[PDB]
Amino acid sequence: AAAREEAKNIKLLETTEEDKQKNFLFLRLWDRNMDIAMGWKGAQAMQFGQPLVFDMAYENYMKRKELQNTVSQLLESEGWNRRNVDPFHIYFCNLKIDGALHRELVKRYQEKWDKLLLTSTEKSHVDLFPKDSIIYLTADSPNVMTTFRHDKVYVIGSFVDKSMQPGTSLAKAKRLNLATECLPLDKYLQWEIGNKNLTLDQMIRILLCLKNNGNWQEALQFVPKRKHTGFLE
Amino acid sequence: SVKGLVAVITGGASGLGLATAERLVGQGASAVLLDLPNSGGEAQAKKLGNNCVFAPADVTSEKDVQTALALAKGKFGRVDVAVNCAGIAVASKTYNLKKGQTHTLEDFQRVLDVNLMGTFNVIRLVAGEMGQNEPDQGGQRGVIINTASVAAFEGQVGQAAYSASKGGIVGMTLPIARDLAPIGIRVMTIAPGLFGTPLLTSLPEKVCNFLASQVPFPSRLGDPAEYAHLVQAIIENPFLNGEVIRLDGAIRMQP
Amino acid sequence: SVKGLVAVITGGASGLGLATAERLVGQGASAVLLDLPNSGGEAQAKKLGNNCVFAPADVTSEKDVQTALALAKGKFGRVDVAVNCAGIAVASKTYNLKKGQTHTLEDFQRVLDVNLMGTFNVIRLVAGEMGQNEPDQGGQRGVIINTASVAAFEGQVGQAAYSASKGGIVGMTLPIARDLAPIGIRVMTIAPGLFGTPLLTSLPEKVCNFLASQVPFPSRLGDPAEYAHLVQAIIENPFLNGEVIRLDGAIRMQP
Amino acid sequence: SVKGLVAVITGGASGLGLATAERLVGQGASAVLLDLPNSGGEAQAKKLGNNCVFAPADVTSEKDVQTALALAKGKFGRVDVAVNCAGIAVASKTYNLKKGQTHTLEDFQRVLDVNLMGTFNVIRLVAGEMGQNEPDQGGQRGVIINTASVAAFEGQVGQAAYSASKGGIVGMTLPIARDLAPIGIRVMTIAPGLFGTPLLTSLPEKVCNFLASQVPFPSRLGDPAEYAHLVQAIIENPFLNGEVIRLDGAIRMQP
Amino acid sequence: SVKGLVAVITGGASGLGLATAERLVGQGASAVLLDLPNSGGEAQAKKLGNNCVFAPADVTSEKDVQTALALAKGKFGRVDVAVNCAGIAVASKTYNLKKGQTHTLEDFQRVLDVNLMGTFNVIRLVAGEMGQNEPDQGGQRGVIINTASVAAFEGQVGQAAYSASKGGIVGMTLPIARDLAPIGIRVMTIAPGLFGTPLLTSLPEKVCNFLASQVPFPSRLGDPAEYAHLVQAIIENPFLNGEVIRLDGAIRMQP
Ligand SMILES: NC(=O)c1ccc[n+]([C@@H]2O[C@H](COP(=O)([O-])OP(=O)(O)OC[C@H]3O[C@@H](n4cnc5c(N)ncnc54)[C@H](O)[C@@H]3O)[C@@H](O)[C@H]2O)c1
Ligand SMILES: NC(=O)c1ccc[n+]([C@@H]2O[C@H](COP(=O)([O-])OP(=O)(O)OC[C@H]3O[C@@H](n4cnc5c(N)ncnc54)[C@H](O)[C@@H]3O)[C@@H](O)[C@H]2O)c1
Ligand SMILES: NC(=O)c1ccc[n+]([C@@H]2O[C@H](COP(=O)([O-])OP(=O)(O)OC[C@H]3O[C@@H](n4cnc5c(N)ncnc54)[C@H](O)[C@@H]3O)[C@@H](O)[C@H]2O)c1
Ligand SMILES: NC(=O)c1ccc[n+]([C@@H]2O[C@H](COP(=O)([O-])OP(=O)(O)OC[C@H]3O[C@@H](n4cnc5c(N)ncnc54)[C@H](O)[C@@H]3O)[C@@H](O)[C@H]2O)c1
Ligand SMILES: Nc1ncnc2c1ncn2[C@@H]1O[C@H](CSCC[C@H](N)C(=O)O)[C@@H](O)[C@H]1O
Repeated sequence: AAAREEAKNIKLLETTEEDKQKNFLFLRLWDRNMDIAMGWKGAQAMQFGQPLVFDMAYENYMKRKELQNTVSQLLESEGWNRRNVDPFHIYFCNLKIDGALHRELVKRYQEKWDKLLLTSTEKSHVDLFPKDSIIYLTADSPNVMTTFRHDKVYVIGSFVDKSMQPGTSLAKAKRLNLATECLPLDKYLQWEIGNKNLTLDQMIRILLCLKNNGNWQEALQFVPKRKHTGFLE
Repeated sequence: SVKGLVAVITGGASGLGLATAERLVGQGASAVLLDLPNSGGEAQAKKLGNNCVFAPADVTSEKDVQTALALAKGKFGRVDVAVNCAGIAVASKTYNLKKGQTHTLEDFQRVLDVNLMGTFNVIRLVAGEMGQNEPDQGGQRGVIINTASVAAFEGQVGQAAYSASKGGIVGMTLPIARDLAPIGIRVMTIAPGLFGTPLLTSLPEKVCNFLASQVPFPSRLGDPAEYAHLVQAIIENPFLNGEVIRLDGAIRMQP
Repeated sequence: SVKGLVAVITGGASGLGLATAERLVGQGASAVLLDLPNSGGEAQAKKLGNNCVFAPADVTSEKDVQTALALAKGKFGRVDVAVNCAGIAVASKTYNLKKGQTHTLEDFQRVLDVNLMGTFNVIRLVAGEMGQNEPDQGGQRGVIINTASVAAFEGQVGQAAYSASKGGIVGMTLPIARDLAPIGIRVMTIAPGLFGTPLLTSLPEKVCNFLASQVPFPSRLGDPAEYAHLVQAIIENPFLNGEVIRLDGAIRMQP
Repeated sequence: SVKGLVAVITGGASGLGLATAERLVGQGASAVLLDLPNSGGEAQAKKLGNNCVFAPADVTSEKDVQTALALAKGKFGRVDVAVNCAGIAVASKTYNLKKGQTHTLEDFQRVLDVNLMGTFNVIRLVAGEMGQNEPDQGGQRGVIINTASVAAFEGQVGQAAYSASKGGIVGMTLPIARDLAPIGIRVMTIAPGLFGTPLLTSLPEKVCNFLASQVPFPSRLGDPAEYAHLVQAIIENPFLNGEVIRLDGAIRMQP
Repeated sequence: SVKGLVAVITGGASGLGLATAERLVGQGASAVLLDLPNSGGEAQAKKLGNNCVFAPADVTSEKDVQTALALAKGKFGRVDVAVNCAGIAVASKTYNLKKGQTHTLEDFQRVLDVNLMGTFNVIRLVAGEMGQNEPDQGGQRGVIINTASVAAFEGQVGQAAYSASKGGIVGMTLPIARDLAPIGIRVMTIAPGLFGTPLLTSLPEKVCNFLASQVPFPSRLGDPAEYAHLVQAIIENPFLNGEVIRLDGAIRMQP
């Protein structure tokens, strides 16, 4: 602030004037226009977009710190979705109204919460979509995802377990008898050292890249580089 | 004033038509709510009073509209105003490459039949009764006010059929005004923007909230009382003819 | 109801402006006829009553409009509505090959200065004046109505300057509405057709009668009372904004 | 250029569609005249050459349009351009108090089916084949040009159904352009005025001269070759989208 | 082809005018870049070759445009096409309540003078020049093509003066076409959207990316070559007259 003040006086010393001749076509209101365009795109997606579900049914498997991490990653994922040329229609399923996760989301979003262009509901993903169209993404599924399908509803578990609990999302998907898929990471990446469960933001970015006709290399460029060593040739 | 006028309001059991009927009957006019038999029109007519009656009709049918007009003439003796506010909306994209989904010709045909064909059916049939009216001091025999949408000029994604029907109404407004000028009937069109009516129930609540926030001023959804006020203003202005009026609060629709 | 409103009507000493002032003062509003000093506006202001005042001003002069608005604020305390009806007409072909005659840049400049530049001058100064109002229930601080012409759409031979100015008004109507929406001011434009005002009775009666006969319905020149009625309707309806309404009787002008 | 392009021209055996097909095929493109079985399009396709094939189809039928598109794909393997020039004209006053004659709902429905429903049928079905195209430099997979009329804007007496259909085309031009923007298909509309096609010569020859004189400049009926030239210009320009171009020679239709 | 044609391109040293000059001279025509003395138009004229000359002139000055046209007539012998591309943009809100800032009258006046008054000055003088040309086989003495903006239809916040000038051009297009029809001069207007010209490429890269994303399809700023292509298409088509063509890629500007 002090540097900007002194430099601002220095820039005042010039007084060169003749700045662009005042030949401007638009006022500098670009952040507002970007927000409005994102809102229009979000409305269009809510009407015709492909559904993508985050199921907030893990509050009992997460400590307070993991809950804060999950909320932060949910914000980053939603933000990445909004900017996209073809956003998903995001559903927040199994989100208890008075639960800890909903409370933290409301606290973090403030009045924007009621204006987020997404569907938040207490009902499960099985009460909203046909069981045949639902694919539940897990890292422990026997099946391996090959192609992104535009008529399928992908379900991501809004779960952050820095205390490893393998099979929890798979177990939940098995109770409902839902098809499960896992991202191809052994096929395309030499995994090196790391954990095979990515964050929500990375997952949504991969899925958005795939939905926009991106290949697996481009889609998996979002996997943290520190984990793997390269894209298998 | 509008005291003693007889208005045939299509789709008058709900939304804009119901608001127009309420305003006109409160001002002292007579109303015939021309609506579908299962639309709850009779209850609205009862609630409005003895100056309003309900005509169960489908604007897509010539016989039903003829029966409704016969009922209107029997009850009140003449038809002076005709407000075409009957219509439906469809949210379907022309083609979706990712989903391989194609717009169904049936949906397009249905929207055209109700919004566009039904409006012209009502107009042509009611012009016959308004032609039997003794011309006014200015030679006016009656007024017809159609309802269009701003989709006729700026339609957003998944609005091809609705936009086609409303654009057809807009395009045919002037020819019909010229056709009926010799017999002193004025034909006008209102192109409302976003109003709070059961039509918007289909959209998610958040979409409606965003769209309302996107109205420059007043930054809200339209109140049907405003549509009724504009309808009465058109009824009371003898020189408004052949024109489309955008009642939209200055909103312009984006893709 | 417009009782209690304060209307600044430019060109209010004659024609459409005088008709608007008469209609509004009759309802109960207060009017400020903003007109040229040597225009007879003093007599009209005296005739209308104690709620009408005369402001001798030129819409193309910033100082004159500032003085007129200062007088309005000193007299009535505030400004609620601003009706721009000041304007001039010129008949001059762009180029006549047989006569070798060219449109003079002076005539084009004068018509632009009066019709277009003066309208914006009044709009900006009265927008500054109306921003001091406390918003009403609906958050509205004032209404600005501007007069355009169907020449903006259907321009005739020897009407290039008039058409340019009216098209400029039509083009600026929506940007200004978007500009003033956050303040709570509505901007509307009326594009009348042919009206029985001194701007037309000056022309030969034969061509004027021919034009009046060519109005589909009513087959007559518009009555300035109809223009005033439409102005009041725009003032009353809170959802009309950023739109042009053709009060022309369904007439489309021929070359 | 248009070398190697494949164009599906509905109503391509006569008039504007035939002129478009002639211009395109004469410049190295391939044409599929999608026309009625008894329209004499087989002779036109034979005369044009091998790059032209004839598909007997009814644009109002899904099965016929699908068969025509399948034939086009089989013969050429692609559909790059679509030109909706199929249409019919009906002249009938909405009401006639002097005669007591009323517009028949059948005429209105037939006009809407052939002009508005058939156009959307072709558009929605050909977006499927143009969606299989691999996007080229710029991401474009095809172009869709529609034939509206100036009657969509200034319709004459006894032209309400035609005006309704053309206004529907004009209204749905933009929503469809917004629908197919992700796919990469441009949707354009041409609103021709008065053209020297078999549609007009049906009128009395005396009226042909009057209509030719009614055009400001050139004072003649439009040549279909000029419609074909505008079609090719729209094809070549990769930035025209969601727009209506009036190819009418400055004419404005009077009542 | 346009070989042998002589084109007077105002604002021809940069942007759309420069692209038009490049295309037309490349096809074999002769061009006169009518531009300001300190716009670096002499370098462009020399770069374009012998068939291009530079006329230092202010479109707002009658004497300067007269001298430019005299130079054009002496150098090439006549004038066939005129392209009005000279213009300036200004962004300024009509009134800012928070800052208490009012739109300056000088900005509005100078935008009007450069765009609307300058276009009319060039139009009238070059129409006088064209009137001397022997009509061709089609009876045409020349073509005039003006550059409007989509701001003439959906101008945004801060575009009041720019929208006023461009709407004036749009409104005066048809009257001038009717005026010059007896002389056989076609008058057309192109309303471009967002083009990659120095008026836009000077913005920060993020703004340019946002603007490109705002275009439905193609999602990029318009190429000036596309504007030149549309200009040539208008020149070659003898039946385009008194029409405004939106070359904007189906975009509709947000508030
Ligand atoms: N809702 C908006 O904001 C909006 C905006 C622009 C235009 N419009 C148009 O306004 C009109 C009023 O709709 P609304 O907003 O009141 O919704 P609405 O559903 O309340 O009005 C439609 C009415 O039409 C009646 N109706 C439907 N089909 C009919 C048929 N075949 N025969 C007879 N009656 C029939 C319905 O029973 C209902 O009363 C519609 O034509 C709509 O397209 C509405
Ligand atoms: N008369 C029509 O049928 C018609 C049609 C379309 C549009 N218009 C427009 O309607 C408006 C009203 O005109 P009218 O028909 O009442 O004719 P009018 O001549 O009676 O109205 C013009 C008024 O503007 C005033 N005026 C002119 N220049 C002024 C200036 N610089 N400063 C202040 N006041 C000034 C005049 O004194 C006069 O009172 C005009 O703007 C006209 O262009 C008229
Ligand atoms: N002729 C004009 O001056 C003019 C002016 C404005 C608009 N238009 C429109 O331009 C288009 C061109 O028509 P035109 O002037 O060449 O007249 P036209 O009769 O020569 O062309 C119409 C064509 O449509 C075909 N057609 C009609 N119904 C069909 C169907 N169901 N399936 C397939 N083909 C069908 C006809 O066989 C014919 O080939 C029409 O849509 C017309 O309404 C024409
Ligand atoms: N750039 C856009 O995206 C865009 C969009 C819509 C409309 N337009 C309009 O298109 C036209 C083309 O301009 P551009 O976009 O190439 O910008 P530009 O500044 O590159 O071109 C304008 C040209 O006009 C010349 N000029 C300016 N004032 C002049 C005067 N008084 N006399 C003579 N020459 C003068 C300038 O020297 C320059 O050569 C302008 O009128 C512009 O407003 C531009
Ligand atoms: N490799 C992978 N394949 C598929 N889904 C994955 C994935 N890595 C992360 N995800 C998704 O990202 C979510 C957060 S990771 C938490 C994983 C935890 N073991 C569980 O039971 O799910 C996962 O629930 C899953 O929906």
